[PDB]
Amino acid sequence: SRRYDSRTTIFSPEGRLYQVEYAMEAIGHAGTCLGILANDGVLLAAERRNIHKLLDEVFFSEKIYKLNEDMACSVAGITSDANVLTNELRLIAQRYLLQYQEPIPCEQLVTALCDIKQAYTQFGGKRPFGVSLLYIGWDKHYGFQLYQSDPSGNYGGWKATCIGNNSAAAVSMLKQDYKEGEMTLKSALALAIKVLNKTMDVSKLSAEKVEIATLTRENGKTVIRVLKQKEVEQLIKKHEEEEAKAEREK
Amino acid sequence: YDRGVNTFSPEGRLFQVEYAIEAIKLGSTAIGIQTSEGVCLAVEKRITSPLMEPSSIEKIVEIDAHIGCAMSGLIADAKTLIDKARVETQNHWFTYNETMTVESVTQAVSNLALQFGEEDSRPFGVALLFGGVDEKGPQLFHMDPSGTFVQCDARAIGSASEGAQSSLQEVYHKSMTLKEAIKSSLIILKQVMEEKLNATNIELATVQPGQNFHMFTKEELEEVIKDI
Amino acid sequence: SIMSYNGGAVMAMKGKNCVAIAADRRFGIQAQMVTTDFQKIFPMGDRLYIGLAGLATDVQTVAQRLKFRLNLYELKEGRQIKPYTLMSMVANLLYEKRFGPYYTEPVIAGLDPKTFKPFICSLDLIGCPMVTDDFVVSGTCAEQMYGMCESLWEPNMDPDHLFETISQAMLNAVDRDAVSGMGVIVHIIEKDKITTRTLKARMD
Amino acid sequence: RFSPYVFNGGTILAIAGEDFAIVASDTRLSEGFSIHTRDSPKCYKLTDKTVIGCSGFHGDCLTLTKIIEARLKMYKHSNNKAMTTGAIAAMLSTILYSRRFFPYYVYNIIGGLDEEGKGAVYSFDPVGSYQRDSFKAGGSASAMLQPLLDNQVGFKNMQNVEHVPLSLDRAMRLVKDVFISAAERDVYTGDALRICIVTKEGIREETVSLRKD
Amino acid sequence: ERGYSFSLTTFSPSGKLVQIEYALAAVAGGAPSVGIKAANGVVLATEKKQKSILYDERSVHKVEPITKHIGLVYSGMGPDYRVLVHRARKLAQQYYLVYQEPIPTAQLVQRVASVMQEYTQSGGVRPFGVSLLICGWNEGRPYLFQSDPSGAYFAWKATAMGKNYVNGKTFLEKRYNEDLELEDAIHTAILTLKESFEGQMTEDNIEVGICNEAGFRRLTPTEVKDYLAAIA
Amino acid sequence: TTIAGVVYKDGIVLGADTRATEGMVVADKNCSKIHFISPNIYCCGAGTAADTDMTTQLISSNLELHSLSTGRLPRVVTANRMLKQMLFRYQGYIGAALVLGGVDVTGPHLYSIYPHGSTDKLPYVTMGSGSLAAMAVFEDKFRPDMEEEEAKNLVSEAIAAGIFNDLGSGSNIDLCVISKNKLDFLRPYTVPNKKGTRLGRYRCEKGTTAVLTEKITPLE
Amino acid sequence: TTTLAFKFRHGVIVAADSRATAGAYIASQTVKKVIEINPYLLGTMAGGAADCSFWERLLARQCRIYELRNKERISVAAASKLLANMVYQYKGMGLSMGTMICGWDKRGPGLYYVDSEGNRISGATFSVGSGSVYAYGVMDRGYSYDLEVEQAYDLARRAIYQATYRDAYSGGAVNLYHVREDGWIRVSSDNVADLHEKYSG
Amino acid sequence: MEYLIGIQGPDYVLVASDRVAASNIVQMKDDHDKMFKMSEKILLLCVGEAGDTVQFAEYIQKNVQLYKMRNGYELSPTAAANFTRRNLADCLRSRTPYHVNLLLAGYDEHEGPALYYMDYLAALAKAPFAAHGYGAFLTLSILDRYYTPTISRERAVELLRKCLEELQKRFILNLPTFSVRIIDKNGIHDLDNISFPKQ
Amino acid sequence: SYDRAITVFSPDGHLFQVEYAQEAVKKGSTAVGVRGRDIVVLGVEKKSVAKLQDERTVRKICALDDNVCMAFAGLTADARIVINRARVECQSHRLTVEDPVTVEYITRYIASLKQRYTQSNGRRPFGISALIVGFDFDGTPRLYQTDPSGTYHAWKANAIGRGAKSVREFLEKNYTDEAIETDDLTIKLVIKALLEVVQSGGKNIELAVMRRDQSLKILNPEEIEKYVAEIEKEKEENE
Repeated sequence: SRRYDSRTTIFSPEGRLYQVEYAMEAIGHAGTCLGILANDGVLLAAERRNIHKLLDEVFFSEKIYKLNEDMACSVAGITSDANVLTNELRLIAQRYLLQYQEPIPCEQLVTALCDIKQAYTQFGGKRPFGVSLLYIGWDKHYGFQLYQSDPSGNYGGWKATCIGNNSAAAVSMLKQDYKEGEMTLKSALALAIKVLNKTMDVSKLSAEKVEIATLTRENGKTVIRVLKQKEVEQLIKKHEEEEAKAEREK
Repeated sequence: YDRGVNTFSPEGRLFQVEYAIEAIKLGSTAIGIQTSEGVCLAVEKRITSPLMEPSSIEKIVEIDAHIGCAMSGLIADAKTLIDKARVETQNHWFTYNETMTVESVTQAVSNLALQFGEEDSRPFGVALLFGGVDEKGPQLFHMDPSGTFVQCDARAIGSASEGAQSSLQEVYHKSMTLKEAIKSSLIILKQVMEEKLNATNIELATVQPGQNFHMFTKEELEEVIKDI
Repeated sequence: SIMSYNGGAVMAMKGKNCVAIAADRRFGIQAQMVTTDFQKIFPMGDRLYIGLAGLATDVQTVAQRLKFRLNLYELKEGRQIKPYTLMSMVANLLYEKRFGPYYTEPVIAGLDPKTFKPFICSLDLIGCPMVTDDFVVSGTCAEQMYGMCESLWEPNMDPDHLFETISQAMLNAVDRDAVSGMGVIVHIIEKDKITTRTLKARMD
Repeated sequence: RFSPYVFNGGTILAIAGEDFAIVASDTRLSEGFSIHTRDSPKCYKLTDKTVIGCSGFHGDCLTLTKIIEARLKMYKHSNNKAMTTGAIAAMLSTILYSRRFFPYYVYNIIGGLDEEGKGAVYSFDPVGSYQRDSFKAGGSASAMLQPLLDNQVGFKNMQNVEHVPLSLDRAMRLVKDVFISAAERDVYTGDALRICIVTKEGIREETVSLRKD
Repeated sequence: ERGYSFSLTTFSPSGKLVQIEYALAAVAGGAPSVGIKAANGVVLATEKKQKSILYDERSVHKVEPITKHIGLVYSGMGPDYRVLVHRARKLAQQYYLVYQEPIPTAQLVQRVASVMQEYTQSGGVRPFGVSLLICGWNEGRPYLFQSDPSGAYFAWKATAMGKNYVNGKTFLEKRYNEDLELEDAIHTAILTLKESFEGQMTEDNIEVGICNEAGFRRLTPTEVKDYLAAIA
Repeated sequence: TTIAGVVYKDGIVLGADTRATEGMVVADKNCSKIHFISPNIYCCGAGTAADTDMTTQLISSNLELHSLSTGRLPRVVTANRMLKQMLFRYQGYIGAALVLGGVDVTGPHLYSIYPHGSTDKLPYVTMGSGSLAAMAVFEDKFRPDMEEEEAKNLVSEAIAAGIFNDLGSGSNIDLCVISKNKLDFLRPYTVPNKKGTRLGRYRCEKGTTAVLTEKITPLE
Repeated sequence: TTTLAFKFRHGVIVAADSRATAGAYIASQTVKKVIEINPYLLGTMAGGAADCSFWERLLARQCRIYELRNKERISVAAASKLLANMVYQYKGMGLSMGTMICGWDKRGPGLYYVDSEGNRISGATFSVGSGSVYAYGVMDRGYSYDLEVEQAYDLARRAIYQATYRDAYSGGAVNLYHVREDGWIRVSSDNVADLHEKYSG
Repeated sequence: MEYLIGIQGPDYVLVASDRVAASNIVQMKDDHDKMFKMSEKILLLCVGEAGDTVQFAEYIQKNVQLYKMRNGYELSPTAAANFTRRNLADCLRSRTPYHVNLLLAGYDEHEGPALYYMDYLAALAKAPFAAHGYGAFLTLSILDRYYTPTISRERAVELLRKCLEELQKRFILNLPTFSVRIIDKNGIHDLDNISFPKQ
Repeated sequence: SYDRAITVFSPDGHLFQVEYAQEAVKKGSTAVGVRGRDIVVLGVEKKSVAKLQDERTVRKICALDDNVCMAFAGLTADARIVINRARVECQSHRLTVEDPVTVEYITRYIASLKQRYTQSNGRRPFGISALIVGFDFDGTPRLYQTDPSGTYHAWKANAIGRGAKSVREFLEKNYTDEAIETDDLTIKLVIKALLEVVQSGGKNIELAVMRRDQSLKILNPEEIEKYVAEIEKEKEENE
């Protein structure tokens, strides 16, 4: 009765957990996300999976979910398998509010989820989490905090992050346009727009096929802002229009 | 053909346990000797690098007051058995008010030796050398990983085990004294040690009714080294 | 009784299109003065408050536990909670322990998330629901609280006479019993905007 | 309601000699105004070298005596030897502390041959405390027994008191004399007296009877 | 019992779940099913046809509403359909105890897909081949939802399920435009029922439920012959 | 707090008041003790309001899932067995006084609910502290197989009689009528007890109230 | 039924009386409150006698086991620390332990006083018993930290004798032991009546 | 049973503690420290049932030290006072309850001075002064009628003298030793041990 | 729960997926350390940072106490569990026996816990190892090691990770008893070690030092260029 399980937990002849590779392929398939530098604000961008125009889309944000009032997270992976972690981490951040009656610094919260993400790995031959998600928000100490989750258990957090094989071409663009403050939220809007223009193969970079979200720090609001499609339309149109002015070097 | 890990052998016996019995052969070499004056013992620390600190590696431990023990092969699992059996020696002093007898260490360890099972977890590859002196005088005891206990006047474990006992069968006799047991054993020890003899290569473990504990002390072993 | 230790009276007086709530500023032990700073009314959600009168542990327990459930409710779906579901949520937690019940007198004064309709309810420690459009009060003095509402309060009242009536209400009533005093904090909310006023009592 | 603590009677007397030990207990089982059985010895031999006394509730003493002897075979099949007297006293103290929440009401005295053959007398209490004493007298007749034992055996309350060890039969006839005067009041002490003589070779038992009227 | 509960369904070299791919294959080989969210309410049609004349529609139903205001349809096997329906009825009380109010449409999809996605990572079997279509009316605007074995759910006005779900949907894309009414939704429901017909236009070969803002209404085949006899 | 009713020929008529208070102090004149069960069954609460409401929500819970799964009108004894089983497990820890009645296809059914769970079938039952005068008016004036209109007059006069007698009975009158083809919950009915107009005008005016801090919090 | 413990220029003093009975009835004059735990340590007895004995067996258990862990004698502070909490977990069940922990610490002289109520304090002087009013009172009038070893025996024997004079709960023999750096030194066991001929004449 | 001063300065935080552990009327141990130092920005004060006191010292200190080195920074006095309310909630309803008196004190890098109020009933309070002891009825005149919230520590020590004078009037107890810790923007500092002669 | 055999005993003398999981430590980044009577030091390389973002949170050395420094190799997840587990141990040894944690007590916990973590079924061994660097109480130094089987051993100097035999062969200059007579010589010893170990350099080098009771300090990328300046200039001074 020992031959039925595939030994996903047990180590492999390659010297490492073998299922983690296929886990990184699960998030590394169809998942498209990124991050933008944080100077007095931050924004988020993703790809809308729905190609059907008959859909209602009455749920507001599609791939981005709000864990806390002042802090949310981007997610990439299987929908419901991620939705389990949305309400789970939401309850972990809620039981922290149930403790101190005060928001949660992302540091110990991400490491807590990493200790939860290793549960399926370290016992029972369970299937590891096929979802790797980002982190955004603000704290009293470090200000805007942008982190990253890894299937191996590490928090790979950077102020500029990459998710997906198609977004791996943006890392060269991230360091080519790289600056620090310097960068305005508007500059990061055109930065991430040119990221999708280089990576996403959609002709003309259709605005309704990709998800965009922002965040601001206000006293004491600190609103996580879901944006209408009107400003994104004119944003990408004004972006490729600025690119039409960037081809004048010839 | 891996079946249940608990499966017997057609010869036969437990598969996984017998495989660990062969795993004892790569351990350190240790030789105890039973003598009316006291039970001595020694081991080779097997220096893996000149950076090694001498007091950090010890293959002999002290269970009860007059009861010692040794380790073989894998360490940490045996080190857990050491202090866990010490709890049973203190519980022995609870009701009985006196020191646990050296023969009862068999019932305190070898009974719980392998409890492993899939439900309610894996065997051990370490054989223990039980030294001590009970009310009947000096006693040298040895147990295997499977729990089988046997009383031996001299027992060797690890690499030199078969070779040391085969050579020591001639030099041992009922009239062997303490000092003679120490200096006649290090002749085998200097034969079974690869590195040149020094204070950091080997350590001595002794138990006597009138001199203790002791165990043994350093810088005296060097006085025995010049007596080689 | 334990209700005679901390005491306190939460007076929620609904107006015409708006709902108001008031409580005493003093937080102390019996007649020995401690401090007036602790407010027995806590904001919960958007455009909704709750009054609490009883053991300060259970008062803050409802404050933290309602914040627990309400945050889970608002973070799941962004819809604002309706006051009827809120009352059933309060009566649920108070009924969770039948033989272990805490000591509290929850008074919820809130608005309608969809419209301008106000809301008032006052429940016991076992969560006995009462839904009316008139007023809800929970406190020590039985004759004084409801007596001032019978002698003054009317169904249709403007915020001007609403605060003046509840003023003399918290004066000719709360000042009768010494367990509550040392100032009164008033919270009046409406769809238009939120207003907060305070009062003063003797400092002896 | 039902009271689990009730006194069924019994008395313990144990005198530790030089190379011997003298243990005595009354065979009268008396609860209230009724005499149940006229022979009920409270002194049983755990081993051949040890005899323990019993007092207080009846079934608790029989249960405790059987539990102690039940652990003797465990130690016998373990170390291939019986338990020492001091080990039985300490193990009994640990058994009495395991019940410290709701313990028995019992008083025992352990006696017999020790390592050197001397007699043993231990003062026991339901909470499991004890020490080594020369002489102890249990039961409700201990009122005038202890002062007289402090006189002859304890060598106190005497003017210019010389100290000499006591012989075997002297303490015997002393036990026979003291229980006649000790039965003038206490109703639990009387009828037949179970005597236990502990010697280096073995342990002997005898009986002395009193009027049943 | 054993109680292994291990996760044995694992990631493919491409990253997907081959077992869930077999699950969507059971849905793709499922019975034709369709529903339409338009204006006031939602209409459910699908198809039920017995293996012979020995069976009737008057007793066993393929469409059992979850609540009085909430109906449900699906594709795949019935035994596992009534299993998740049984859990849906039980879970409806876990909601109603705290709220003491009826339940929103998506509120079922959140907890049902969570238990369904939990049943993936959980041992034993998986969501199998039952893809449920949840509909209802709340807050003045009704809803039509459908999830998959993996738990991914989407919202739309109308869709086709089971066999020929791509062909019937491409026909509904041109027919459905702007908004439609309940009568028009039933009319094009006859059109998508005539796609795989078989048993369209006949009252005993189909069952028609309808959601409305006044609450879900389940009509007997008698009303199915009323509107469509005379079909279109 | 008084609940009573009588089963007439073709159906069941029940009644309750709205008065729930403590002592002689007037607190809450308006309270609904008639709670929903199902189309064929209603329930009348008494004793502890919150505990009996959570009990009737669990009974309405069991009858909601079972009737929806069966698709048929359940019998009153189905909920009565779980009612008498749950309250019997506590042996009267939670005080429960209820009126369990309804008209099914099998006809009308009535069962008296006690904290121990003992249930007996009668044409009429009276629960609460006002059950003395109500039972007296019933037992004296009741005749079997009355019509619906005469039952309404009997329930109206019986509940209005227990108002003055009982200390905690009064304020509004509630009517509960259960039948096979009709379900009537009529609230309110008649308010015999009232409180007169104020003796004088204490109405407050500005200038006599000192305000320390007035905070303004604009919304939207 | 009264003891005293105090530390001075050299080591700590452990004193006790041998008379402990139930009521005014004379029963056992051999009662020994001072109990040996380790050769370098000494215990006391207060409240329940068996509780003091058993919890000292557990105290010696954890000390010896730890002595076999790191091969080092644990500090007396960290020794009875957990002992205070482990006995405190039974509070309300009838267990009362007022014992004092005596011995030597590697940092210097020390004395520890543990209560079942949860009081654990390290200080110079501590005494438990019925004659504590005479023990504390007549000693503290003449007490000094600069006293010698022989003077410590004289003041301890005097304070114990004053506790055995008027107070009827004290008597029998005087148990007086001394603690030193290398280890506690057993001093003497003397009868109260014999020491009465000393002080009085 | 005994009162500890609650003086709250704008820059500083000042308290006092009586060091007498003696029982009944006898004079035994006067040096027992009633002040528990936790971190640089947070102090601890616990008095009550014996075993309950030291246990709250072990649990709260090591949990604050846990959060200290986990996140690298120190908790604020607000999060520390509300964290102890959870332990006071477990204190209230438990199979083995606890009994305490004193409160928490500390400094914050933003809110500055913070002095809370704790009780075995878990009720939270934040006040410029505290209430304890049997001599509080003369503090409604000396302490309460005359107090300056903006005064420095110099007049605060003199106000502590005026309290210590009338603290012993009809009381036959001793209480000779009073220990004082002072908190400033730089953390906890120590002040001299107060000792009053007899006559 | 979950019943299955982690690894079974093979006649070759060791288990399979445990002793072969030592390759997970062998494939990790290079990590070393040096104890000293004055200041204790360590080092790590192969940070693989993007250099455009904040890498401060990926730091490979944490502290249970100011006197205790944790140096590990291998994957991060099992390292973080070793962190939090040792935090429960150092805090439990903070509550009980108030004085700080001795190295033998924390090494016994970390090693034997991992051993009993390899014992019970349904528990996969950590794919990581670690070595302790710090100062024992009363001024004594400390260094030890950890094994996937949970065996701890104290060396004179710490060389592990990728190229353990390469750096240990480079320790031929470290065998000198004069090292280190001063803290500047200790950092110069780590400078020569970090320059040799392994791929380096100028960016991915990450280390820190602690001297006696003074808490550990992480120098900015300024003095690191100064130690790299005099170390690179020492080759010109040796001509």
